[PDB]
Amino acid sequence: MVEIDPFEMAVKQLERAAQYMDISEEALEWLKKPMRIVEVSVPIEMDDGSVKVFTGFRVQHNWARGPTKGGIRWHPAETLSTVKALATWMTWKVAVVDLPYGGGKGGIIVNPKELSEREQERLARAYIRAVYDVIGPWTDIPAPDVYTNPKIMGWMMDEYETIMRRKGPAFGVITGKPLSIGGSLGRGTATAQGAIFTIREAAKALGIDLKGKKIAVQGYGNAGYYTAKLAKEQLGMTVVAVSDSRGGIYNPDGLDPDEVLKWKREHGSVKDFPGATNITNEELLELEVDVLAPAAIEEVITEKNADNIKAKIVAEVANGPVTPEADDILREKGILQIPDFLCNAGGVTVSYFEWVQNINGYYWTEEEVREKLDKKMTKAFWEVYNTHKDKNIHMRDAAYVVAVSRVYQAMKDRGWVKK
Repeated sequence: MVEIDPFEMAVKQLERAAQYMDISEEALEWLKKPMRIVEVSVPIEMDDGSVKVFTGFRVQHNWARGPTKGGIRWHPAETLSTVKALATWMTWKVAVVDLPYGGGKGGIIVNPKELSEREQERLARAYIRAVYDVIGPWTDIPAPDVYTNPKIMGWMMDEYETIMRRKGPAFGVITGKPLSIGGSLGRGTATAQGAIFTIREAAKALGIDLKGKKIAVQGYGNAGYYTAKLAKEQLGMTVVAVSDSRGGIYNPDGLDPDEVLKWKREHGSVKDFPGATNITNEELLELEVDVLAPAAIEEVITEKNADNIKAKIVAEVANGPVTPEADDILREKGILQIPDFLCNAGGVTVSYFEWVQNINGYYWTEEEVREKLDKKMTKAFWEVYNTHKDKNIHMRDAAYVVAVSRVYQAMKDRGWVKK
């Protein structure tokens, strides 16, 4: 009786979102099954002169709004219950920011750290020849995800362009491509710039000036390094705490965000920086910071460290680091938290800006992408925040009300659901 399923906990979050709105019963049973699941066998030729067969999936959840978009995972812990869960999760993310997109995902049961560079080409190309019949520039647009990179997304475009015989906008079949093949600028800081705008706009919602406040970021990856970098160089945050998987430091005067990265490449981690106080990962949470933004791993702020957090804005960069048990603990403290698919919607929004350039054929510049990402994320916050201020419901549950109704209005106008 101990069962934690990924797809079952993806449906229970929808039936929690059915109570706070008026939705017909015949459309509620439509959204609990993806409309097309393709599971194929992917054969490659190894370097030993032998043939293996990997099991590769593809799940398209709902194309009511438009074409579907989702990443490609390469992990040995993949199942069909995991890919169908993130596919239903993807439709609510690409709805709340007002995109013409539906949900999708794909995965191969493989372990990429035991394949050579020649074998990764034969695996990525043979994935396209199996599921070419269910993708395309107007049908399904893959994207990079865990254990993929823009190098591999260049190969899947080349194998698609050979099959298509170049009769169509073949650069739009996959996003997150390299720079000199038809990719977009402003992809490398897409999750960081897109999250920095919502923290800037949430300053106005409480009426707070950010010229000289404090911020802390857990983790120091590429989505972690650029978040604390933009805080000083744009806003004025006295960055007083950073950390990684190894350790954490502190400064009561501030931290230059690029000065730390030069130490971390020479050393192994952020441990023992000169003029710092080596503390643990746990004490970074309970510090006196104005705005906290975790990005390290899921489930970091739990039911015992729930009431220790003293802040004003908790920005969720990583995917849901706040448990539903801790969801209602912070609200009675008076803490404004942003939802998990609203603060890191900068990944899909710039990846939509790559898909717009590839279809038109006219590439933008870096001055143009930062402007239209600013108008999207500011609008997508004030639509969510005005919903929470009216029905007096929590910000996490209010985000589904806008995401479901934007899809259900598209299902009703296409005639799929009469009632």
